[PDB]
Amino acid sequence: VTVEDCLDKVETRFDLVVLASMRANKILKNGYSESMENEKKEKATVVALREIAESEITSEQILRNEIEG
Amino acid sequence: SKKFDIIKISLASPEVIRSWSHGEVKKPETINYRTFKPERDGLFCAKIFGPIKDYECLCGKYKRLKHRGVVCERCGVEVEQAKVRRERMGHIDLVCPVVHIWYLKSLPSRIGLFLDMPLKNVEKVLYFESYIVTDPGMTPLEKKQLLTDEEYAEALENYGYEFEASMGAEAIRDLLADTDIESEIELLQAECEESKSTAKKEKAIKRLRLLETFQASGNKPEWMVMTVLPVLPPDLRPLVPIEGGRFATSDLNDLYRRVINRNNRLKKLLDLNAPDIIVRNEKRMLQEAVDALLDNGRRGRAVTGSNKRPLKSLADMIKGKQGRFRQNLLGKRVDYSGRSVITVGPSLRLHECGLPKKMALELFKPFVYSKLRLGGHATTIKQAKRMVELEEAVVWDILETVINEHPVLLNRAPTLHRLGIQAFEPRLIEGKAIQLHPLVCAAFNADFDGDQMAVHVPLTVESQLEARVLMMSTNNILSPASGQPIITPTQDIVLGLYYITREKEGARGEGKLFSSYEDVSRAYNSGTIDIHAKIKLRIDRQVFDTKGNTYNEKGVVNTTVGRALLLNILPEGLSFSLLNKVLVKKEISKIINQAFRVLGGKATVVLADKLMYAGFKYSTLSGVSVGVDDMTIPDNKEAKIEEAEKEIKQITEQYQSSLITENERYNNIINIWSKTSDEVGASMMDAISKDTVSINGEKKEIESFNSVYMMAKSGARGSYNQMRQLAGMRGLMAKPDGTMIETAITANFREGLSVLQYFTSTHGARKGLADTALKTANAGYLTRRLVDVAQDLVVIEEDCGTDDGLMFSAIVEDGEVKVPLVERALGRTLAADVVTEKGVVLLEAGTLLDENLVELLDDNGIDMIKVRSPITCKTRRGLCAKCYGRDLARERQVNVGESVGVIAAQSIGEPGTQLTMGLPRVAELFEARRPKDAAILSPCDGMVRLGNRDTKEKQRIEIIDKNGHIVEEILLPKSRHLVVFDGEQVSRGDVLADGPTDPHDLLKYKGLEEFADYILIEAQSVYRMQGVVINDKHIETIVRQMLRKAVILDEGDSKFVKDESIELVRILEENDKLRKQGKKEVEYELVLMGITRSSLSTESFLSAASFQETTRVLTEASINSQIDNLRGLKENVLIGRLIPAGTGLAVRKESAKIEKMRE
DNA sequence: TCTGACGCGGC
DNA sequence: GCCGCGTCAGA
Ligand SMILES: Nc1nc2c(ncn2[C@@H]2O[C@H](COP(=O)(O)OP(=O)(O)O)[C@@H](OP(=O)(O)OP(=O)(O)O)[C@H]2O)c(=O)[nH]1
Ligand SMILES: [Mg+2]
Ligand SMILES: [Zn+2]
Ligand SMILES: [Zn+2]
Repeated sequence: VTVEDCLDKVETRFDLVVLASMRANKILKNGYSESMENEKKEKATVVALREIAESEITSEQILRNEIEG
Repeated sequence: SKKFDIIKISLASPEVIRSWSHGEVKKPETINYRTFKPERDGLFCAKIFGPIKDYECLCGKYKRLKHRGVVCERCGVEVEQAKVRRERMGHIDLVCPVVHIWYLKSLPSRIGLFLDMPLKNVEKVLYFESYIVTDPGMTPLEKKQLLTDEEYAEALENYGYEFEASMGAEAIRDLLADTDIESEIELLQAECEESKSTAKKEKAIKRLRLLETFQASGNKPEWMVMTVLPVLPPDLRPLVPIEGGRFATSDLNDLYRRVINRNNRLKKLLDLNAPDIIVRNEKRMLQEAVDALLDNGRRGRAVTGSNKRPLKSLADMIKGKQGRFRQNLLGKRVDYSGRSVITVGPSLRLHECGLPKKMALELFKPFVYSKLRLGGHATTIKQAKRMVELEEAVVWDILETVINEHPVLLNRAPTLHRLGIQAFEPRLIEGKAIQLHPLVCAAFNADFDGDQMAVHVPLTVESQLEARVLMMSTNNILSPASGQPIITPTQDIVLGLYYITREKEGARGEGKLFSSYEDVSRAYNSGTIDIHAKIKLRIDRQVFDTKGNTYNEKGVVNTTVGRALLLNILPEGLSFSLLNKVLVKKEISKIINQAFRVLGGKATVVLADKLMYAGFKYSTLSGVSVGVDDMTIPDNKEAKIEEAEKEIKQITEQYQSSLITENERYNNIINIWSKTSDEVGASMMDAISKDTVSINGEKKEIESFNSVYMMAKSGARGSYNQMRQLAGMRGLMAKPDGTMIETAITANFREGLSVLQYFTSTHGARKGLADTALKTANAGYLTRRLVDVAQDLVVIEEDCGTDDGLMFSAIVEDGEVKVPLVERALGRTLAADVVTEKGVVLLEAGTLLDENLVELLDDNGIDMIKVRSPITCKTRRGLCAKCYGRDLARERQVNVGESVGVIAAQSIGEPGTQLTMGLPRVAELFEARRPKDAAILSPCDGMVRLGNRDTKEKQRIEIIDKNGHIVEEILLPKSRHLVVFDGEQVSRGDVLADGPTDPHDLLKYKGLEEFADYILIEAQSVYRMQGVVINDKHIETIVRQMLRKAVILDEGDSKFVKDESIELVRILEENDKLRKQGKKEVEYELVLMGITRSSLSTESFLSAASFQETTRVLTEASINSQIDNLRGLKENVLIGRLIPAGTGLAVRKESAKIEKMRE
């Protein structure tokens, strides 16, 4: 991706990458890969970047997720 | 915490070696000849090192799961995994202690300094040439006395017993053991207390430091001589068999076998009570064998095998380019990598690349297996491999799904800059030829002449996402070194646009009016109108102001048909003015930069892809061709040649009479030939560039449409000099010396040349080809040295908070400004506020300069400003974000965790190869080498005079001699003429001798700022003349590493004038700064060192050892027992740990934030 | 080739 | 206090 859309919410281009990696790992550990949705849709790591671009997930909320796991 | 955060190096005691060794080797036997099995006490013996097979005894009697840790009584071999053999170590007992080769030949040898005696005398004692008295006795002979054998006999007869004079290693070890550090240090300091170090005392300084280091370590001094030597594990030195029924044997094994047998022979001789001379010979041979084993050839000719190649020492393996530190630690050959030929791949996107199907299948074969198992097509790994082998049709679709969103890395053999490695998304394509986007090629600096690229695939989720975020081709648009975009069209794409943009005075459809771009396109499709024809088009669209206000632009503007066609490609918010021009290659780059600065990177990438598509389509329609007729010879060339020949004949007639000197005649002939050649070249340009046609109403000159002129004018390819040679003349040809040959070539390539003329031209081309190949190594070596000096530098804090910076003014060369002050200060924050002559402050301090802000300085005409710099940065071992200011690659303030030093080192190195004369001067400036007879600077301010013996030791009265009577002068040569008057008021640090400036003198006398300004002016002046563009900040960052060492004038708690690190001085000053009171913490003066000298002076031993001189660094570190925290990017890479920069710092900061929420 | 550094031997 | 000879170490 251009990462330019993701940069508006996130700053430095490094915190965004770390947050995306953590979100992707959490999604993979969530059992999301039933194998009926992976073929029809893009990989989880891109999905985390898409969620950051929407801004629905919220960078602050993602840090709260780590404590839960 | 289960993690080792520190690494330390210390000397090894004999007890420690015994603890390390699992077994003792008495006989040198490697393997049974009849059967390839371990010898009972051989170096490959299974009992000490371990079992060859996992959980199997050598006899094989114990081969069951019931016994795993059991040890067979029949054989010494234990039951365990064979991997233990690699980590298992062994020791060899020595009958006579052997002095370590490294310490004795340290150069400076540690043993010689400790004994305070010459190295040659110690070597003579070791060889048994001389006798040294171990015990002083009541006899007058000193303990440190060398006695000749007849002298030794006489001393024994006169005094008999009461004194000992042993010889060889044992005597040296005894002398080391019987030494009192406390007694020696106090007496040595007392000699230091009476300080007379003009000559004799300077040597004594090293001994005190060495004694103090030994006392702090607590390591025994006698440990340097080794009583026992450990044996390296067999796996590190394998004797595995190979095809042809032969076994490869390591060089170390032969040395070990020789040493063991020599030791056995020595023990047998001692047991037999054989003659002393034979025993001495055996002892000397054993010592030589030990020296050869540690490092052969250090003090003697190296021993060689039947091949005659010198054997490889253990020290040799760890050092050198083929050495373990740089060969395997940084070589790290990796799997999942592919090398293939590169194709133009024009249809591909800027972020898309073409990958062969077979290579993709091999690289993603494990991923394909996982998908097949998930699919249920194959229930077993073996079944999946068998189906993959047959290339089943279903496999290709699965591979396409797996690689649909997976990034790949493309790299080239010469990675001069980070831009060379980039990440693209692979799309399966037929053929074995890799396809890459044409625009990305310029950054790669590679061409489709058979060049080969290597592709790497990231397995980790973080790595694959991280590469896409920062390693993607779209992410990199501007050069890291300079703001100018690297994605601009290079060759044909520019030419087609230039051809379409051109206008024709008379064309069909001229004066036609088109309401919209679609109407003009329909007219072109009809083809009734001419593309070069002039038409009026009404255009209404939004425009973005510098302030960012958007205004509507409407009206009727006359435009060429081609410009109207190009109008559709331009995005909204961009004025039609940029398209309304000849659209030369320089114009295209400016348009791309304007789009990126305001529109953004994504809009710029889309515009570049549209321009690339348009240029290829239009260029083919143009069908431009190159022909012999296209090049035109000048009509008046023959007359000019005849006139030049007549002038040469007149000069020859003058010389024959003897009226003119030969040298003057030669110079005149060369000048005449050069002038004639220049005139011929000037004439050729006008005819090709200018075409005269009889248009209606008369005949007028119009710009030529010749293909060669368009290519030269377009600037896509070629240059004026090539056009001059093809339609002009070779003229003067430089010989290997470079002096112009008096005869010149009037021949041209189109007309061809005579055999003699071709032979004269051959030398220059050959010399240039020889120069190009040799220069490649120097540029790489210089870049490596720069990377070593600035490798650890990084940004850790947003603001240092220092208000100290540097003064910036336009660098006028005295003939032109050359560099505008605004361009020099662009992207740089201001250290202090700027006050106008009117007295109204214009800019506040700590404000980053901007292009909009830059206009005010020229408008206010302020020629001088003060801006922050890395040298002025107050952070310890770090760079604040503010001091760097604009990153200059993303048009934003530099983000934290970015390695400025590595980029700065690489950017200076890459441009050097293109420039020839040149690289050596830059290298001398970086090394801070001082020019010979540079000049003389006098610190005291006083009247300058001469008259002190007139013996080449002329001195002047630097002291005033009026208020106080004193003489402050030093001897100087009378050979050079004086630069000072007989009577004058001499100033401190004023030049007294004409000549090159000395870099060391400026820092101590002119201060840091003057030296920094001089270095920047010299480096920029050298780079700009060649036309290479380098940011000033990149040069300054390397300079900051150059000054980390200062001399401490006052040692409140520290040492004296001995060089110390600035970081150590500041922390020590801080510790005593408020620890009790003031305590006179320190007084220091900055010093200048060479980049290599600075890198070797680095605190971390591992970083210094890897760069070079590994043996010397290791020998110094072991005695000091230095404990080193990695504290570096390089240290982490060796341990395979995340570097403290970029993503790694961010992960740590996020982890620190996570801890608080749970806390 | 060379550069220098470091030497360290003559006086 | 120094000339002038030398080692090493990288290219
Ligand atoms: N030809 C061309 N296309 C570009 C260029 N820049 C962007 N695109 C297209 O725009 C789409 C933008 O992809 P994203 O990464 O999701 O958006 P972003 O660029 O804003 O991050 C891409 O779609 P995609 O998922 O890659 O495939 P598609 O949707 O284009 O088929 C890409 O094809 C360019 O310079 N040239
Ligand atoms: Mg090539
Ligand atoms: Zn056994
Ligand atoms: Zn700073």
